[PDB]
Amino acid sequence: RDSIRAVVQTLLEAVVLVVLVVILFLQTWRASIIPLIAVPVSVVGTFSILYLLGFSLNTLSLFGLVLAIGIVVDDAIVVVENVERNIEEGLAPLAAAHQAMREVSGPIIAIALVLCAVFVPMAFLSGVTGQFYKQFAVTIAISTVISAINSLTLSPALAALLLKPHGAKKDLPTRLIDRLFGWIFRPFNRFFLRSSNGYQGLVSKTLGRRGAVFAVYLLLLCAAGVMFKVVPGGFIPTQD
Amino acid sequence: MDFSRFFIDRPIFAAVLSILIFITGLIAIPLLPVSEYPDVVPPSVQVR
Amino acid sequence: WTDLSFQQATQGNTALIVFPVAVLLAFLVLAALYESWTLPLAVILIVPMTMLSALFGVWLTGGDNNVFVQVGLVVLMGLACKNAILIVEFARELEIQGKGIMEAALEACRLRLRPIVMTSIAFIAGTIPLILGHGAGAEVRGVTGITVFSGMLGVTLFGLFLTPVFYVTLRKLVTR
Ligand SMILES: CCCCCCCCCCCCO[C@@H]1O[C@H](CO)[C@@H](O[C@H]2O[C@H](CO)[C@@H](O)[C@H](O)[C@H]2O)[C@H](O)[C@H]1O
Ligand SMILES: CCCCCCCCCCCCO[C@@H]1O[C@H](CO)[C@@H](O[C@H]2O[C@H](CO)[C@@H](O)[C@H](O)[C@H]2O)[C@H](O)[C@H]1O
Repeated sequence: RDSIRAVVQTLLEAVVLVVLVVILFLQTWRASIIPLIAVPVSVVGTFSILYLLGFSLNTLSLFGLVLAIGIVVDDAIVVVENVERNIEEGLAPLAAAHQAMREVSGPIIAIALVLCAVFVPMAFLSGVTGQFYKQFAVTIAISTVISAINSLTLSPALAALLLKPHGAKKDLPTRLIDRLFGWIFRPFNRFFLRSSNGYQGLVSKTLGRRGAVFAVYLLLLCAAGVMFKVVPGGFIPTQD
Repeated sequence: MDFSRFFIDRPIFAAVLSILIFITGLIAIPLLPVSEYPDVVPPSVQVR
Repeated sequence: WTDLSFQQATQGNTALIVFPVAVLLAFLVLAALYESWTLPLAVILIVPMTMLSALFGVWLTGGDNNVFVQVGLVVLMGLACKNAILIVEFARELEIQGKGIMEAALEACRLRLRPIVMTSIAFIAGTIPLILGHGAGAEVRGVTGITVFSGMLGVTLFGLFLTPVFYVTLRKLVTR
């Protein structure tokens, strides 16, 4: 029961937070709509396939659902970051969506395929540990596939219709957010610009001293191995 | 031939496809039961 | 032996043919997307970096690598995978548009900077509710949450910094 409520609580949380984030970056009521639709119909849609493969709701499968809502959001954000960045570079919202999906569409099916390549084989592990991994893996993988289908069909279209050209006019909604929450808009948009600029400076210098980057990655992966084998192993943790 | 047109201009894709097929077969072989003949012996029940 | 001890004593370790089969499988898919046998290593080679980072959270706490934090680790390194894949494909496509390799990687990082940070800050804002609250199963939710924090930090930092370095390094030894 608790797990069930978790999977719903987080979901609403995952909605709320994500919409906040988009209005902070793609500052319009237009865009905020579409992950609010995207991330529920994905996770809920998961259940359907979860039924067809004979699974059940349980602590572990619902845990996997709670983990998967995150990649679902991530797909929604990338889609509409790209579409509103198109609008920013000065394209009509429909042509904006066209260029955006030409840019990331085949990618998205590729990443769904590699995510399946890493997640589906987890369902064929051995030992009751493996039977727990199986619930986790199947739930996450089918959520990935459904979220990819959503990110390729509904989110870009809804961006095309919902969003209008930039500037246009801060409409009734947009004027409300503009006046009410312009409190803290500008300082950190411009701080974001400065932090961006610092970021390409840092990479431009690190791309010169690539040998040192290799030298730290080396022995950082050695620390990763020693830590993989000093942090306690993996079995079911006892609970109250 | 547009199928083949796509593939000849992307040879690494073609290699990847053939390798995927080969890999799935290679992991399938140890999983398969080794018998003589397919299962044709008809099952029987004894009553004593 | 009896019970789960007996099951351990008789079970095999299929992970030794599940982890590699996964890895190269992903590699194969990436090889098809990039049309390169080497460009996939820009993504793959950065994912063990986030693992340690996520794992470091447990070392921060002193917990264990139970099955829940294991699946959380795999999930966050999948997120790192997707970030690296998108920036690497953006850099390669920029190169196909006539730009040099280093400016292409630079500008690809530039374009993709915003989505990565907004996704990550959304998560790390959702992480604070995952160290307190109300409900049962507290051990599970915690041991996931602290890692999720440290691992998302690692995901962003090491994607946005290693993947451009890895991309330019890998692409310098194939153009002759
Ligand atoms: C692109 C999308 C990716 C989809 C590809 C999915 C790939 C799946 C392959 C996973 C790796 C293969 O891993 C394989 O797991 C099976 C489980 O049946 C193990 O098999 C083990 O359990 C089975 C089932 O009880 C027994 O019959 C067998 O004798 C035993 O070895 C194999 O020893 C191992 O070779
Ligand atoms: C005993 C074998 C059993 C397993 C069989 C599995 C099938 C094997 C097929 C894969 C064959 C090798 O795959 C092949 O590799 C070459 C060499 O890197 C790639 O070629 C690549 O590098 C060459 C340089 O030599 C470039 O000129 C070319 O543009 C580029 O695509 C081909 O695009 C790919 O098709």
